[PDB]
Amino acid sequence: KVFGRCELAAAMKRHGLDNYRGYSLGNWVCAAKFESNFNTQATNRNTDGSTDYGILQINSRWWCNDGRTPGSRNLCNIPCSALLSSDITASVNCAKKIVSDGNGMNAWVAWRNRCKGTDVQAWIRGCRL
Ligand SMILES: CC(=O)N[C@@H]1[C@@H](O)[C@H](O[C@@H]2O[C@H](CO)[C@@H](O[C@@H]3O[C@H](CO)[C@@H](O[C@@H]4O[C@H](CO)[C@@H](O[C@@H]5O[C@H](CO)[C@@H](O[C@@H]6O[C@H](CO)[C@@H](O)[C@H](O)[C@H]6NC(C)=O)[C@H](O)[C@H]5NC(C)=O)[C@H](O)[C@H]4NC(C)=O)[C@H](O)[C@H]3NC(C)=O)[C@H](O)[C@H]2NC(C)=O)[C@@H](CO)O[C@H]1O
Repeated sequence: KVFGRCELAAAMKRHGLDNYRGYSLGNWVCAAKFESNFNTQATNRNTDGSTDYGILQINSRWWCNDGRTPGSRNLCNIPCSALLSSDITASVNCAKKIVSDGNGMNAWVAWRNRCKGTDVQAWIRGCRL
């Protein structure tokens, strides 16, 4: 699908992320346009041999099952492609605690540079919510 700016953010406030776990709902949406550029069909492999999945862009090495990653933990315990589909109602459940493991957004990398030290808060700006 192609989520336009105001149409790919309101879902967080539909999935339990608004002001969820010390991160304001606003502290998230910026990175989305720095992660897949509002798409769940943008995915890559990694130099590390790690593959990625979805707009979420998770790697199969540590988080989910694609099977080409042996010795991967898979604590999420669900098929990676379960995210890439246009529908995402369930897909947040893993991203939901990926921080809960205590490392924060530090698992995500772009958000420490493209949105961090900047005003992300100016990204969620203007959409009625
Ligand atoms: C296109 C776009 O927008 N983004 C681009 C992206 O697509 C490109 O590719 C990157 O792909 C990678 C995978 O190939 C994607 O995933 C991220 O990969 C990075 C790699 O650097 C991951 O970083 C490390 O991730 C591991 C796994 O979670 C981290 O380990 C956890 O850390 C916790 C705490 O921090 C640890 O816990 C405990 O620590 C205490 C300390 O006191 C200690 O007592 C314990 O012993 C210790 N636990 C043990 C026993 O280990 C624990 O080690 C572990 N827990 C877990 C596994 O949950 C590791 O710490 C991370 N590095 C640091 C340092 O924090 C990152 O986790 C991973 N994220 C995802 C989504 O899974 C990535 O999406 C993607 N890009 C990124 C990352 O932005 C890149 C090309 O390079 O370009 C992007 O732009």
